[PDB]
Amino acid sequence: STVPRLHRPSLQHFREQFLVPGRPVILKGVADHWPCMQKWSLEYIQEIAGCRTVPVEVGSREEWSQTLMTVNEFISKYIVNEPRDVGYLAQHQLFDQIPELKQDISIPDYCSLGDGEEEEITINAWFGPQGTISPLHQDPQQNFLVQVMGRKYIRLYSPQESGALYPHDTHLLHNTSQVDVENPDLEKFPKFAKAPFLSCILSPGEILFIPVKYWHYVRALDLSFSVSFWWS
Ligand SMILES: COc1ccc(CNc2cnc(C(=O)O)cc2C(=O)O)cc1
Ligand SMILES: [Mn+2]
Repeated sequence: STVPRLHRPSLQHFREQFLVPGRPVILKGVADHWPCMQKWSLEYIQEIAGCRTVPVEVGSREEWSQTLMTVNEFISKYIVNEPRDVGYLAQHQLFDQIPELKQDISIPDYCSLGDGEEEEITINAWFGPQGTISPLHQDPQQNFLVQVMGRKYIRLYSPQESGALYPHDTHLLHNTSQVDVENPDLEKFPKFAKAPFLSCILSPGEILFIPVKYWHYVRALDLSFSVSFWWS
């Protein structure tokens, strides 16, 4: 079934029906008027950030590596010029690096329902072409994933389903599923087929609440820019 969409729910409604129980929801009417929604084109990003160095993941989390290049180089090589490989400006605190871009976003008011300090909220950029794919994984904090450019297909599995997701057994990867969500090996991972899940296509202006430790899988359907807020 699908992730519910709610227009600007009250803090109490979000707290009681989603945050405390740990249920995903898409928040509408919250980020849809942030300046990033109209301002962030490739041209604007090049103007404000083009000369800055960013980490770039090449390949798939299959070979995989991490390199460094300017935002201009990343756009030229992995977005516009028939890219030879998938490259992803992933999980980077771009707004600490470039404060002028921080003016174009806000911290969702709902974060103030957490027990942590606003100063400790981690804001990550996720800027990449169509076709970037995460592994199915879980994170140790709450998350508001804000979609700015393009759309993402997202699949969500409750932590109650962890047994059917076959986490890696190394300590380093125990938060990551061994399963390819969209083409699972059911001969090796048979419990995966009957694990229930939620899914959605997250579109610009929408915020997906990913509860702490909820398993999530993310595939970009277009040229995409998302901003995640990791909070507690
Ligand atoms: C090289 O390819 C990848 C591909 C995907 C990834 C990780 N994917 C995500 C994880 N987490 C969040 C989140 O907000 O917690 C968002 C995304 C996302 O892609 O939007 C890393 C490298
Ligand atoms: Mn994540």
